[PDB]
Amino acid sequence: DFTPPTVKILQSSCDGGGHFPPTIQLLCLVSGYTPGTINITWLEDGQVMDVDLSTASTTQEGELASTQSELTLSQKHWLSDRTYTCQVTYQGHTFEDSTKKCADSNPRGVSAYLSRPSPFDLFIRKSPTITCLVVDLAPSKGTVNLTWSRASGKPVNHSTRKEEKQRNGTLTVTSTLPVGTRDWIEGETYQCRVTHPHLPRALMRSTTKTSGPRAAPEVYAFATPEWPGSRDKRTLACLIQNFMPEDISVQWLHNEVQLPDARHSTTQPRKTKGSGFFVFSRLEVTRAEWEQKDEFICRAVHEAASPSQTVQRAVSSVA
Amino acid sequence: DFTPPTVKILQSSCDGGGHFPPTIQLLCLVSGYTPGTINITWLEDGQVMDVDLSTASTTQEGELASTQSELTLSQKHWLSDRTYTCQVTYQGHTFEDSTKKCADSNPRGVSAYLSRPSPFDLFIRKSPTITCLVVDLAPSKGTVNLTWSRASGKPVNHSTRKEEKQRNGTLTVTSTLPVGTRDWIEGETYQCRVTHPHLPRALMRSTTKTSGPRAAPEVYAFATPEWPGSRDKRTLACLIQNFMPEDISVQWLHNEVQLPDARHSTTQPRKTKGSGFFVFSRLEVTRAEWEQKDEFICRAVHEAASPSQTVQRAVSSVA
Amino acid sequence: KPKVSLNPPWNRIFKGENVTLTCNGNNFFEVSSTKWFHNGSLSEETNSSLNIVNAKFEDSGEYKCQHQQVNESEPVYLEVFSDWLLLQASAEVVMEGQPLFLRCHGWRNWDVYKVIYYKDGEALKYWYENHNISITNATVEDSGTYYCTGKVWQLDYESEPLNITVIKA
Ligand SMILES: *[C@@H]1O[C@H](CO)[C@@H](O[C@@H]2O[C@H](CO)[C@@H](O[C@@H]3O[C@H](CO[C@H]4O[C@H](CO)[C@@H](O)[C@H](O)[C@@H]4O)[C@@H](O)[C@H](O[C@H]4O[C@H](CO)[C@@H](O)[C@H](O)[C@@H]4O)[C@@H]3O)[C@H](O)[C@H]2NC(C)=O)[C@H](O)[C@H]1NC(C)=O
Ligand SMILES: *[C@@H]1O[C@H](CO)[C@@H](O[C@@H]2O[C@H](CO)[C@@H](O[C@@H]3O[C@H](CO[C@H]4O[C@H](CO)[C@@H](O)[C@H](O)[C@@H]4O)[C@@H](O)[C@H](O[C@H]4O[C@H](CO)[C@@H](O)[C@H](O)[C@@H]4O)[C@@H]3O)[C@H](O)[C@H]2NC(C)=O)[C@H](O)[C@H]1NC(C)=O
Ligand SMILES: *[C@@H]1O[C@H](CO)[C@@H](O[C@@H]2O[C@H](CO)[C@@H](O[C@H]3O[C@H](CO)[C@@H](O)[C@H](O)[C@@H]3O)[C@H](O)[C@H]2NC(C)=O)[C@H](O)[C@H]1NC(C)=O
Ligand SMILES: *[C@@H]1O[C@H](CO)[C@@H](O)[C@H](O)[C@H]1NC(C)=O
Ligand SMILES: *[C@@H]1O[C@H](CO)[C@@H](O)[C@H](O)[C@H]1NC(C)=O
Ligand SMILES: *[C@@H]1O[C@H](CO)[C@@H](O)[C@H](O)[C@H]1NC(C)=O
Repeated sequence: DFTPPTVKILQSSCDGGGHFPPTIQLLCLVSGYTPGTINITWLEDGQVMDVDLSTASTTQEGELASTQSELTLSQKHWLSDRTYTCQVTYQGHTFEDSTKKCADSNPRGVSAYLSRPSPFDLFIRKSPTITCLVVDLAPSKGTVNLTWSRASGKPVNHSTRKEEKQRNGTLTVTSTLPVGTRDWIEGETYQCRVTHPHLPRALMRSTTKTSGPRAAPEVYAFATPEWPGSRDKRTLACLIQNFMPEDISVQWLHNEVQLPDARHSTTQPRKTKGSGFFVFSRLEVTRAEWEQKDEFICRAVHEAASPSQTVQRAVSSVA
Repeated sequence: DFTPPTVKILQSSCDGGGHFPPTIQLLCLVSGYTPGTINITWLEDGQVMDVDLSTASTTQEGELASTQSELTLSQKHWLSDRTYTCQVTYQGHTFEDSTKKCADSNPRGVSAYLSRPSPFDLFIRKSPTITCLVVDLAPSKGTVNLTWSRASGKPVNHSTRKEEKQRNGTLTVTSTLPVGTRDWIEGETYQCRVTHPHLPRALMRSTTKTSGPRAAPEVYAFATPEWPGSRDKRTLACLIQNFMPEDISVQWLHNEVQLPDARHSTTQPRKTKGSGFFVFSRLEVTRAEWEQKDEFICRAVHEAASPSQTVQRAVSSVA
Repeated sequence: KPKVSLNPPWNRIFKGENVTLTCNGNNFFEVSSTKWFHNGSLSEETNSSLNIVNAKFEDSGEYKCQHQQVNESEPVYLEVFSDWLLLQASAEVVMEGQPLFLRCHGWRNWDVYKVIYYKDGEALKYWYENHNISITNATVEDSGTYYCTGKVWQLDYESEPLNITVIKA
């Protein structure tokens, strides 16, 4: 049994004319707690910022500790309405508090987005799904009606539904519907219909396989050279290009394990000047990985790839 | 001798939805001063507030003292747009700071944006410019008053003021101001100020150099191998990474001359997993070009690059 | 004959909104009782004013009234929509110099921002918040298919277009 810590965030005041100072200080204060190891992490719309951009200080008075953390932001970022979270880790328990730019009024309306299945899910996992994501609804009274249908009138499978309250005060609702693999490949169209008593009309989204022409991806993988400093970091890259249609899944494989998606970054598909789209993927690797096995495979899953909807290429950093 | 204490005002946070809490805390800080008698008084629109409405406390660290005072306001008082003054009297002399309810940068739905200089314009051409663009104004009569200024009061040049009505019935005004290279590099802040007769108050935007740490870019350049059936085309890829801050320009050169920007596609800066940002650049080339000269230079212009804010890497397609 | 008046004047409403059809003429015959004709069927209202409360989709269609005369009162038409933005208009056919009020209206008194009216494709007028257009002398060239783009709860909504045509008196 220990006394609860509490968390509050104060911020710089804008001046007597209503103008922001050129930098904004956020001061996260963790009031009196039982002495122990404590970590403070700042998040910007949920993503961890580098610890170099903030300070932290701990004092002890008597038998009680007090902690403060300071984060510095540009005026531009503060005015861009991003949400910032002070994350406190104390004895294996997490506390938190949130803030965004203040406002006199914060109107918002509901919006909706509908994804296609990923090629990886369609052709590797062999379990394709579609997701209808509805965000920025106002948490009024009542559940939001969300119905799936097919243009053919054939029956839909049972869907799963998640509702999750967000840091910015909205309620995001996600519905995931399994789709038939042959159904999707043969050009079926799926519709997500969103209703609510407070809406003026129904919101409708639909999705279907792209009717454009097909072209297989070309793949090229590379490693950067060795140079000072970056001795134990030898960033790898992969270029996937000249494919049609635009939907593609890129993964990295190493030593008979497909590494988690979060390890690497991947750009959004953009049009080439001539014919097709391209993406880049970037993967930072460590010394222990290439000393385990230095063969790293960039793999693309794409509807136009042959003979099995996959294309892959290996690279070795040493050669 | 006179000892100037510093004054700063901090305030309570509104929450993650931008709503105000039931009360507002203001915290006036007098940090790091030679010890002596000190009084702190709060004014609301210039009248002294009752002593029981705020509490002051003092600590000492080494030689330097620190003093704080906390004032509690109702939400209603904060929202009435009254001015609150922290008045510190130290050794008989008065030091002041003030605050009032902020102003949220969009009074009548207008938007204004203010860019930074491009690094290419700044370090290669040595003619940096900044651009202020104000959109979604009404096309009524009475010219918009556009004024430029520096926070230091030093002089600014004339700009290229230009207005034009859009196909969608709105009016956009754009101005481009040339600025001194050294003025920018040493951290001047530039302010664009717009006044329209129908707007209730003047609208201002401010821009300044980054406050984060500095890191020069790493530059890597690769040539794709020949793909079967594409004898007369190749793609060149350039990776630029681990730079700080995010502002960067990428150019391609062939035969010592810079190629048109339309020839290549470059992504927007995105964060790596650790320190810095990365971009990829893609340039398709033809047989006539590499037979003319098979050397192509990927050059990055970035504020952190030494000795002339420019670092480049050549590549050869054949080798 | 009598004519049919609308309060509010707008023959295009949203679902759930009210409207009251009043209908009157020269008092050659004293005002005693009235007959109502929704779609063609006789309605169960005697009173000179019919209160169409909480509109449903079936409340659309031709409306008409009648008295103890021998001839009927023209077929005013009432369309009912459910949508985000309805560009309401006073009258669908006008004679030069009469007032014409247009109003880009949002569901349940909601406030539509960044409102722009289009007449035949071109941007007729833009204002920051919602406004009326008001033309007191509708020219013969005023005839057009109108529609308005607006911003409700930060999101963009276009109204369904409505063609209107002036005539020479
Ligand atoms: C309050 O906080 C919530 C949550 O933090 C915010 O909700 C975000 O809302 C935005 C849009 O309003 C969401 O962005 C959308 O995400 C979709 C999800 O796609 C993901 O999954 C697919 C694979 O299925 C990936 O390929 C993709 O990269 C995503 O990882 C996207 O599909 C959407 O794309 C659509 O818009 C773009 C343009 O932006 C188009 O180019 C696309 O073609 C497509 O039409 C879109 O990107 C975001 O995901 C929401 N957050 C979360 C956590 O889900 C609220 O916005 C925030 N409120 C305020 C006021 O800021
Ligand atoms: C009526 O019609 C007019 C024009 O006909 C519309 O005005 C447009 O408004 C949009 C939104 O305000 C403008 O889009 C803005 O373009 C800026 C251009 O920046 C240049 O430089 C950067 C950096 O070099 C380039 O990346 C960029 O491509 C441009 O070359 C952007 O800088 C702006 O960025 C803003 O949005 C992004 C998200 O996309 C944010 O991250 C930023 O922080 C910033 O907020 C913005 O994208 C557009 O340029 C205007 N048109 C013209 C011709 O200028 C009106 O909006 C329209 N009215 C209505 C009601 O629809
Ligand atoms: C009198 O005649 C009217 C026009 O002939 C007629 O209006 C029509 O009414 C139906 C339903 O009452 C509307 O259909 C609406 O509802 C369906 C189902 O949700 C939607 O799919 C439609 O898009 C629409 O929203 C018609 O739209 C409507 N027609 C018009 C032009 O408005 C009345 O129903 C008739 N009334 C009687 C009593 O006969
Ligand atoms: C419709 O009319 C009735 C009768 O006057 C009124 O009580 C009701 O509030 C009206 N509807 C709305 C939405 O105001
Ligand atoms: C349009 O005019 C009517 C009356 O002529 C008025 O009631 C309404 O408020 C006006 N529209 C707006 C947006 O003010
Ligand atoms: C109104 O104008 C449009 C535009 O040409 C036309 O197509 C439409 O048929 C017109 N409406 C009627 C009822 O004539």
